[PDB]
Amino acid sequence: KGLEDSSTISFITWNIDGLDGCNLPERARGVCSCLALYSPDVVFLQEVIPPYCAYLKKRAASYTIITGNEEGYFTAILLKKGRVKFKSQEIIPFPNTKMMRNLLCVNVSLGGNEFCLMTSHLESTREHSAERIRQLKTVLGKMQEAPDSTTVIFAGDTNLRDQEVIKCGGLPDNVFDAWEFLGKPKHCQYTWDTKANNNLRIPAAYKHRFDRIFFRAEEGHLIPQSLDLVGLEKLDCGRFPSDHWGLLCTLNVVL
Amino acid sequence: TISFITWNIDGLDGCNLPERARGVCSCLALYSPDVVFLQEVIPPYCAYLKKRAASYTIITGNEEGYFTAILLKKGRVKFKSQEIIPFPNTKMMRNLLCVNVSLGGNEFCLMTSHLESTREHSAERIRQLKTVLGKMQEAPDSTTVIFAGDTNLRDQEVIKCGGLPDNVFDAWEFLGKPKHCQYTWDTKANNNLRIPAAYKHRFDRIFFRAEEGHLIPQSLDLVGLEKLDCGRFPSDHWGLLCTLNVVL
DNA sequence: CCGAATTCG
DNA sequence: CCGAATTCG
Ligand SMILES: [Ca+2]
Ligand SMILES: [Ca+2]
Repeated sequence: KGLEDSSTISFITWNIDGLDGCNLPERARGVCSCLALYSPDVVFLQEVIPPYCAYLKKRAASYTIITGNEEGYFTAILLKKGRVKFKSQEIIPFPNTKMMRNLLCVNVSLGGNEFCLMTSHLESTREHSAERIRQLKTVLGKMQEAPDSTTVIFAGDTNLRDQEVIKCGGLPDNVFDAWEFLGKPKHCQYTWDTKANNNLRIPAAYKHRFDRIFFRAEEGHLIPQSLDLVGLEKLDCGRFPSDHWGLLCTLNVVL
Repeated sequence: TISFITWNIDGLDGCNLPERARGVCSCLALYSPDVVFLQEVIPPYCAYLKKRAASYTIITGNEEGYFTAILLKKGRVKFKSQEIIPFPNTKMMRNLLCVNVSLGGNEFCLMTSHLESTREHSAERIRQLKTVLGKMQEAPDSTTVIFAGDTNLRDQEVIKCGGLPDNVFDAWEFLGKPKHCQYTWDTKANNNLRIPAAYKHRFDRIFFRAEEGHLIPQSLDLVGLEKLDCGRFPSDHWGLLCTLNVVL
């Protein structure tokens, strides 16, 4: 990452299924091999557990880890050392979660710009649609509260169905979904796919765009450049790093 | 002056079913209504009614599984025809059962249904309600239309549906929303489902369309409120007894 | 047939 | 962690 790429932020967002203990160390090494290949500035992770933090400190030592909780399972934001200056951590609760979910925010400077970087793992399953929608509103409300000079990026596992974003009232006028921005490309549309991914061993074909990237920037100051899936290679154990595909995204920050 | 009972009699609950069926009819005997709208009837229950209620003409919504029925008191009600309207996307064999009848010079179209069940099937239930309301509008203006049945509705779903049309009224609302007969399915007062919690809903509803003011609800009461010898009620639902006057 | 929880496909 | 069918409190 040299002079030319200095105006770009690159990141990966990925629910890495830390609650599946089977093959977890090898699957962590798989995630870390992906981070080594693309060397993203930032990594947004969901379903991290404490042993997984240890694996990351070993196989992704060039990242500072900021976590959404101390025990159970939680999100984390990883920051590339020497590229990202960490300014503060903020955690916003979801008072009605039944699954210890919350909103993790990290304030940083990168490439000579101020960012508020957000992630969450919104309430899971169709049956908890109401709370998931309430949490999305909390997220979208927080994105709007940041100073107008700050660049806000949310990236996480939203567990959203399309009908739910409408029921939520659609995205506010100044908040954009990166996948939509890039013209809804088919190659990275689905991030959870039980036909293509066998980690859950579900004997049926269902697929969802659970993982999403939202951003709020002053008119034209933040331009998504690319969006691609990662984590599609089977590991030596014959499974994938996670039941989710990860998303690799690059964005330019423009005057 | 006409009377009727509408009641989901829970024919799919096999426990104490003979005693509960006899319990339902003991209740019908007490009030001897002109018309009875039933939901969740099963074939042997239907077979029972043809004997026990042999004094009623019995019209059914199906022959198999579970289904609705409309009983018409011979002498009082003249049966002219039955019509069944399908719900193409039902997953529960639900449909719309109508009968054309007269009492004196007064023509009626009487309708019942058991709308798609459970919170998860709200969207189909709403679609079925639109079909029902649509049908109510088709009758001649001189024909009095009454729907009475188990709608499984939540109030929000009626709103979602667009609300009742200007010329269709809910009898319970018309009577000023009396508290004593508001909830027709109540797990606190009713123990048949053995649900260890308190939920209550107004699932059973009466809708009518008449030329302005021709049909005036007079009373509405719950029935089936007494435990049977087995310590359970005739059904998990209360029945609704309604009396209305035809005013020309 | 409530909401929540559970197996198995 | 899908979703339909089933069981539980
Ligand atoms: Ca998971
Ligand atoms: Ca029933």
